[PDB]
Amino acid sequence: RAERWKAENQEGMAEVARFIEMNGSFADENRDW
Amino acid sequence: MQFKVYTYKRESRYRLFVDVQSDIIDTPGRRMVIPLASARLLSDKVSRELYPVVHIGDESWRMMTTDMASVPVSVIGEEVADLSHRENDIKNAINLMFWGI
Amino acid sequence: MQFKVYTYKRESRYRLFVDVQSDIIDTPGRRMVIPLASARLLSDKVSRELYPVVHIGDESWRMMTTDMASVPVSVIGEEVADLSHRENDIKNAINLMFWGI
Repeated sequence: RAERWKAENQEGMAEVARFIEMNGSFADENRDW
Repeated sequence: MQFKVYTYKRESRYRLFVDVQSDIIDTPGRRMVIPLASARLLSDKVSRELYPVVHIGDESWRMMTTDMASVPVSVIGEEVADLSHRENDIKNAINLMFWGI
Repeated sequence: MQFKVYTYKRESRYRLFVDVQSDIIDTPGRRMVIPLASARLLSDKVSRELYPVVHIGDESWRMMTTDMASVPVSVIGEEVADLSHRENDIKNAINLMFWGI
């Protein structure tokens, strides 16, 4: 079931990571440590 | 306040976020929030369970759950919307990120 | 990897953190983590429910749950411990942060 979740989503998660790389991470903008 | 949407007062490609921290958890000067990205920017291959789509007025937004962050109160602008009606989806998204689900 | 403790490759008040993101949620290049502080630095009034005390070898550490943040893999250092045996208390602390009681 976990492999089914990873598989269905591998493309989408890669897409989000590229989006964050291009757009800038909100987390990086705000981390205070 | 949990599930309220606010303007983000920092120079950024992000302009709005949704507060997702519990109202009983006090962190002076900070709140944990999920930023919104224009929905047109992401394809349907992106999980709606993990990254919910919300509609505010004439705009559609993706909740960028995994890019959540605590922010200084100084960058929390005015309230612009309420997403309390999407509590179940938001809880499901956050719980998926941590606990797989 | 979830519940593993890593060093942090940046100058900071925090030197270690525990990965708390699901292993089925793969965000290439980033992970959600909670920093640790030496346990002796916190008084006994501070809730162990929200801020668990964990052990690495002989020494004690507080999980600074409300300082959770994601980090890029470039700053994720050496695995120094595995806290999977505290998954139950880690879950409780994170669930308190978001969902209260």
